[PDB]
Amino acid sequence: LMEPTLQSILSQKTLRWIFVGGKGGVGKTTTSCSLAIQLAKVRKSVLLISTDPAHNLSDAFGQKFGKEARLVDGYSNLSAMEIDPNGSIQDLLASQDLAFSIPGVDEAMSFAEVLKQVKSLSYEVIVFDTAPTGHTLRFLQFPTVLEKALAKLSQLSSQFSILGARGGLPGGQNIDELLQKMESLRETISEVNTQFKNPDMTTFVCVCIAEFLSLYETERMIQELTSYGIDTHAIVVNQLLFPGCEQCNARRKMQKKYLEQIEELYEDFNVVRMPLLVEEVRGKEKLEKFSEMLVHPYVP
Amino acid sequence: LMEPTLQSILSQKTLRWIFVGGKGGVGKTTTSCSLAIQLAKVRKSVLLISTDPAHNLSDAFGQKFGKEARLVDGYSNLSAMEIDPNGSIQDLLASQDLAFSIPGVDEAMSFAEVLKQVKSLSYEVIVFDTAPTGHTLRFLQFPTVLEKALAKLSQLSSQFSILGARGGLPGGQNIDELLQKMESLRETISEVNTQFKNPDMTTFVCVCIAEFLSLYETERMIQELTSYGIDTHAIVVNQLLFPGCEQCNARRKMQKKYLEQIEELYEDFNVVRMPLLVEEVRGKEKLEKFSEMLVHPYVP
Ligand SMILES: Nc1ncnc2c1ncn2[C@@H]1O[C@H](COP(=O)(O)OP(=O)(O)O)[C@@H](O)[C@H]1O
Ligand SMILES: Nc1ncnc2c1ncn2[C@@H]1O[C@H](COP(=O)(O)OP(=O)(O)O)[C@@H](O)[C@H]1O
Repeated sequence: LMEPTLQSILSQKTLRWIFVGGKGGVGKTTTSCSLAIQLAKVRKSVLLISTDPAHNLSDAFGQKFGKEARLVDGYSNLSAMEIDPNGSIQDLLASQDLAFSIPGVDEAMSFAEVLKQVKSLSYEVIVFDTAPTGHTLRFLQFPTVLEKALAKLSQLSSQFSILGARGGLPGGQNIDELLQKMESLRETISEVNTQFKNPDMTTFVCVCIAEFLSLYETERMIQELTSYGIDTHAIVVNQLLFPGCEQCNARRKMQKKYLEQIEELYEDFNVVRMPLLVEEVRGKEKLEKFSEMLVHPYVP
Repeated sequence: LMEPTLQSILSQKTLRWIFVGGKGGVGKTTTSCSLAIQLAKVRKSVLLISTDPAHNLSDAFGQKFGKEARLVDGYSNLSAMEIDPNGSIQDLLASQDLAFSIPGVDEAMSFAEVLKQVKSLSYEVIVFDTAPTGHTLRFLQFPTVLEKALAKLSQLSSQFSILGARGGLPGGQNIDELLQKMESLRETISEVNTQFKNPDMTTFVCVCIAEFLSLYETERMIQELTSYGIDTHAIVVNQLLFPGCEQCNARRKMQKKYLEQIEELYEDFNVVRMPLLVEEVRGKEKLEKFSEMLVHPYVP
């Protein structure tokens, strides 16, 4: 058996990267925070980075976060930052909606620079608030993007005096000097990428509603994940109804059906069940109470 | 303003093609049948054709339908058929998931033949039960597919004796004989296609749940429809909850949010509201009862 709990994850002290993803307002952001909070109780320090363009990480903790890692107010070991994509005009010029799917060299480089920073901070574990868009796993092309750049750059190093200062490239670029930045970012990117592909160090937590369109987008994201080689073994099924009002009962009979499907398809998964709450899960005190149900199965 | 009723549509006696689309088990099939049943009351005769691979058109009426138009059991002017796609091995050989998105010449031709049949029957109006897949509007490529064929076919017809029957093509294809079937299938496809692009003659009715993923997939499918120039001005919002049980009330508060969004975006639309019923809408009597609500807004 595999209990309906994220306990197996919280207990892993070798985990360094924990992704949280889910498409279409199923409560991905709420789960990212809840998982982070519950991790602060067990790990030395927890960094919460967000690739999400809505930056709901703020509206959630009701506190403004930037590209600088700040401390989540009610905590001492929990910190959060919001990463900016930083795609360039060049990035764009270099490229139905899969037309903007491949990252540019400038965007990939910027992310590598942020991972560099993050490593310096020496945060114990990192909860990765993924983007609930079409490009959830876009950052997984950064290794191949930088390698292709490092290659086209080295192939150019072979194209190289009396002329002195006037004898350099027009535009001022220093090839052997960029070949360093590029090699250094590529190495940083590759370290983290092979960490991602290590089940002992990196796992992916799916969030979903018990509707069709969500259950679908979920199996579709787990396929993509399994292809890239990123471990996933936990599904959080959010906004569930639990047992004098008839029509509300019918809506629950349907949940039971979708819920049986999930329990069948993902037998090998922890399937965590969260109840729809009556108020928004916004406060820190509310996020706490909500987070408890990630480790202690809810009961009426 | 625009009342929450499909009444405006049932009143258009110039309508010949009425599409029903909706992705993800939101009650598309049920709407297609309901809309036809309501149409049979006002129009001389109604044909219900289905591109939906699931052929839920049977499970809905509890009656087996084929590629031959049969009469729906409890009716006298309502008939249903289920179109088979008929993609060939060639078709496949000639080609993410947008890899099988362009139809083959053999599939396009087959559908043209069916449209040909259907025009012979002289049904007053047709309800078009679309496929709730990623290929909902796939048939709209048939004109361009057949035109490219008729072209490549005509070009070979300029590159073609004392050889007698030995002077034929190998394969036995008769070019001038095919240039006819192809011209005739193109002409049937074009007729029907320029009808689709006529608001007086063709409109598209969308079906959806009040969830995000569906409200999204809906604005997405309307965009594509508008691009192809196919008229759309009605949304059916299915499975809604209506006003001692607290947690169900919360689930309704969320619907209210989604429903307000819909009323705002689709101000120019008829936004029909359907309740979640306690039993499946399967029987003919149950479909009738459901279909009445497409023209008489539901109240507690
Ligand atoms: N189990 C739940 N019960 C009640 N409200 C919830 C629940 N999960 C999420 N919410 C609320 O619904 C919205 C979900 O937003 P969020 O958690 O950010 O999902 P996403 O980040 O995917 O949009 C937020 O207002 C959140 O407070
Ligand atoms: N408003 C409703 N109330 C209760 N049950 C419904 C309603 N709409 C659809 N259903 C049932 O839910 C399922 C919807 O299936 P269907 O109508 O075929 O949608 P789709 O064709 O998109 O799958 C069917 O069992 C149908 O009987």
